[PDB]
Amino acid sequence: TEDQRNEEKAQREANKKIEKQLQKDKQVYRATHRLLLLGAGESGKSTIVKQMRSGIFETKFQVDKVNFHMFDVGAQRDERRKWIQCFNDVTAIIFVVASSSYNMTNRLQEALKLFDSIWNNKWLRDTSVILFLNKQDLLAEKVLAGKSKIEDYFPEFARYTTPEDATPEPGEDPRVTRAKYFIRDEFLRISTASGDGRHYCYPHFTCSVDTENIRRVFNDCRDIIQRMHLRQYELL
Amino acid sequence: ELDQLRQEAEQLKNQIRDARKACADATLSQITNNIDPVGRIQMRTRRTLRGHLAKIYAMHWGTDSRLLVSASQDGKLIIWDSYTTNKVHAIPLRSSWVMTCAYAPSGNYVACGGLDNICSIYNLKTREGNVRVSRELAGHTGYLSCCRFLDDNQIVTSSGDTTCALWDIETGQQTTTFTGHTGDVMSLSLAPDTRLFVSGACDASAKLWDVREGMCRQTFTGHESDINAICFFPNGNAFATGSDDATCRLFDLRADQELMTYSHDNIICGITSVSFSKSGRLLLAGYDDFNCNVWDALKADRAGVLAGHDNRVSCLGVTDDGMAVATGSWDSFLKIWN
Amino acid sequence: TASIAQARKLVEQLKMEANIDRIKVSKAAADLMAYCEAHAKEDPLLTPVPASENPFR
Amino acid sequence: CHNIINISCVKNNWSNDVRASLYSLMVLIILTTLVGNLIVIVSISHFKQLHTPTNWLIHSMATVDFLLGCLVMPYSMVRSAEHCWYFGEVFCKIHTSTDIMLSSASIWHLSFISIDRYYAVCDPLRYKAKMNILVICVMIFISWSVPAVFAFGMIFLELNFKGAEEIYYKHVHCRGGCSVFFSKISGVLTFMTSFYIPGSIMLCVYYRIYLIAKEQARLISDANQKSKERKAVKTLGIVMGVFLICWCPFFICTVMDPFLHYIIPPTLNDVLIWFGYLNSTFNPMVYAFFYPWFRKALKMMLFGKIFQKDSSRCKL
Amino acid sequence: QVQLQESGGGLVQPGGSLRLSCAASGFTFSNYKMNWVRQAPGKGLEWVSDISQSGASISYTGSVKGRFTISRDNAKNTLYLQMNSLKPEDTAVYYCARCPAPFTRDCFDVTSTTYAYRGQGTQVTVSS
Ligand SMILES: CC[C@@H](C[C@H]1COC(N)=N1)c1ccccc1
Repeated sequence: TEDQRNEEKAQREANKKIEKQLQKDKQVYRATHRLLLLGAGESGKSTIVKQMRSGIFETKFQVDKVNFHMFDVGAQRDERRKWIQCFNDVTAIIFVVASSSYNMTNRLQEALKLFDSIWNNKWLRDTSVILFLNKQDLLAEKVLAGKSKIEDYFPEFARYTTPEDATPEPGEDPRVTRAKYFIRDEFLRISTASGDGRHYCYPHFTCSVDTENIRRVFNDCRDIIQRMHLRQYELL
Repeated sequence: ELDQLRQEAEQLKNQIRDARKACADATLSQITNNIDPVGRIQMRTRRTLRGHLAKIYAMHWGTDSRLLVSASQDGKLIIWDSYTTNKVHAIPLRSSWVMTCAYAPSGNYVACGGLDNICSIYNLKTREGNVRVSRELAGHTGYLSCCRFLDDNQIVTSSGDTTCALWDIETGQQTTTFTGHTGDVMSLSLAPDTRLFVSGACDASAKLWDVREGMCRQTFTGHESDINAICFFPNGNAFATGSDDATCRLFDLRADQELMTYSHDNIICGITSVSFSKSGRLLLAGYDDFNCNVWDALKADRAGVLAGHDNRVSCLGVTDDGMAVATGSWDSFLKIWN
Repeated sequence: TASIAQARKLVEQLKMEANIDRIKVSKAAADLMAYCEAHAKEDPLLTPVPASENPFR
Repeated sequence: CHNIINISCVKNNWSNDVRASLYSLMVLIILTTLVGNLIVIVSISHFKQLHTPTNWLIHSMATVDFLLGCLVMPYSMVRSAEHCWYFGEVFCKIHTSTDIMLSSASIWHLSFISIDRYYAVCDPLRYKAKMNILVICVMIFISWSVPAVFAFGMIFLELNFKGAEEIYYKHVHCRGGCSVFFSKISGVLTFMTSFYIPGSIMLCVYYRIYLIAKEQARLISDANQKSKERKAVKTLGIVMGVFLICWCPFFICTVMDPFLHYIIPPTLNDVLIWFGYLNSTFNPMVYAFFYPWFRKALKMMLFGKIFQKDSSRCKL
Repeated sequence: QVQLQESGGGLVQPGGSLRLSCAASGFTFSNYKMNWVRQAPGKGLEWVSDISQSGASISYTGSVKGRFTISRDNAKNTLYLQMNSLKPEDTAVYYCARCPAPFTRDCFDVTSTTYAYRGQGTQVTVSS
């Protein structure tokens, strides 16, 4: 058998080349962090995307030499139980919400329950969630203008008070920030309730435009990874 | 007037149920009781094909039973020579999300697809010597979940937009479209003659379509949750579906009704892939609990297990000659058992 | 609304599925049984073959 | 130490019953070191999941300890239980040289594991990019080699004696055997190369890791409140207390001998040397067995008896 | 065949009381968390309440707690929503839904527009 040996050597040469290319692609892939840009309706997802700068739209931004992917899942139907299982390997699930849409149907309990569903999924028990809350300006403006019926529409708003350990930026009086902080103890309530220690939620109530919006995804993809590493070493 | 038609629909459903009940003189177990058991089935890994970087999600065998193709979430579509473990090809995909894979029966073309809505056809043996997308079939508004060739030209795709399609690759237009489902469509299976094919959906129902005419001939509604897998009986007059109910079920086409159920009280995890052997006496199933199972399709008893994976058996397939069974798992490995 | 058209097509398709010919589940079970019995001799997984003829060894 | 002419090899002033028990204990130590390192070197290579680069340090720190148990320790078992070599002279230097090589390799692999963990929890995004197989294999190679040269060019070339009184050297022999003798310059040089630098790196790298873990525990508790003071205290206490208690006694008593002209009665030598060897015994008990993933993989090895619970059939 | 049928509905003057019964057939009831959602006239589907497998875990939408009482009877394979002290804005088409999978706390798509395991719903009108 000599032609057999010739074919075997040819296949081994092809395998060697393929493995060299795959090693190069692994050196390029291990240094690339995936993400996801879940949009719970018309909640940002159009201006926030431009600060991180026809199905999955894949953008590739680079912060401090790190290579972040980002996957604006769009044109997918509003039935997520099947394709939300494919994003369990991502380091974070950027979840954008319309925090001023509370009293506007409801875009704050079709997105507050979506967070619950993601949290408790058996494949996404490991995937953290970075949680942007767009339109905080609109929320605060409505509250100051008297448009806030969050005392009857979310009637569990009487026992609520601005946390005395608050960090309110100027222009948001104690009463107006009651809204932006009110939609921080709901998602945090869900996170506290379910609980496993394996995945964490990072809330970032901000406006619809800021340069401190890639610096938040970076600063929390750093902490997600620190905690994932401190946990797999039985270190914390 | 809507209720005036709902009443007629209910009456027709009642007629169908009455016909099915009349046609169920006995069950499969009563007629299989006096058959020799298959006994324990011990099969151990024979090859472990390494080289993938992320959770492999699809795979398919060539008609020669030797060449294999696998698709991973890292963007790689690798074509292995399973006999020698060599890699015959490595195709880099445009989209890192590839949910399907298909080796053309002639072996010339390959197909992939995923969350990019597009089915990419790769020509393996261009005169140049490299792999280049022959055509990107577009027109789906969901996500490809399983695509299968009928020939070097035609292809059949199932998408998450609740519809299937029959594409003519030479033009790129959908030769036909199947719109009967009401949930996603998560798998496919072509008849040996390829005149019929069944689609399992997330509405907890399988449907049988005729490729030419293009309308569901029968609907099978025995399940109670999402159907993640489906494959025919080698003779084409029966098939098996696995769901998130944690039960495989063998339906028949000429009886138009469920024939058998494969479940165990100790199993509550979802099924992700089913397959048969060259004879049809062994229904292999791949679960979410890191392992598989091998049911005696006629006794419904667990004839064996295949526990060698780590994360999840995302695809499972037997060769056209039955000489091996390859399981591609989320741990980025294909294990070829026999 | 398109709901009426959807209902009409569903009724038509139920009519199309209800007017097919069926055979007793005993007959279908017997056919599957006969197929498995006839092809059991050609199923390597069911009846393991010698390691000499097993190309994966 | 006051050399003599005719060495008294009958100095084994022990009863057969008690020296046999000492042999039993020492061979128990040998078997533990063999078996643990063999498990951590077979299982880390068999499973394809346990192939991450950080596992190729533990699979190379298990090799050094396995070699130490195989072709080093017994020849010190006999020397300690009988006070008499009984294996010649040319096997002496190539014994107290391979011993130094393998001890330094083990402790250097400890230091490099600490470095890896540092880049794992102080530069997490650029961790898998920078701790690639190339750099980790370079670490393996340097750890394996540099001690090899520093031992076989320092023992064979009788450079430990060099720079020290030969009368005290031949005297420090005390019948010769293989009493390792370190001059002051060589003593401190070995103290630094083998222990002080790896030990200082491990301390300065695990202090930061423990601080980071404590801060992270504080943040998590404060956030999601609606550990033996931590899980970083217990595990790092094991990891560093084992190393300190097992190694520091020997080196502190080895570099302190040349300066004080201490005769170091042989019982102390034996007990401290055997603490040193207990370190190689324990390395896999705290770097591979202590961590679940490894234990679960090993349990999956013994799959002929146990059956998985499939997520324990969890249900609300 | 999964089949959810709702009963109870029709005109109810404000402040009146009603009861919605969901009869579920074609699956094992006691294994799936059951939801009630609603679609107001012209608006989109809006989650109203849930109840877990055993009935121990319950949750309501913001404008409903203390006013609606949800329960389930697994022996009779049935779900119940007692609508007490109705307001005019509570008029809507109420839908009975089941989470897609058994033994899960996640209930992803019950609010979706084309869910498969949701009933045809019943009309609730609140006006004099
Ligand atoms: C015999 C001298 C040896 C000490 C023994 C004790 O335990 C182990 N492993 N080596 C040594 C190592 C490093 C530096 C100096 C000396």
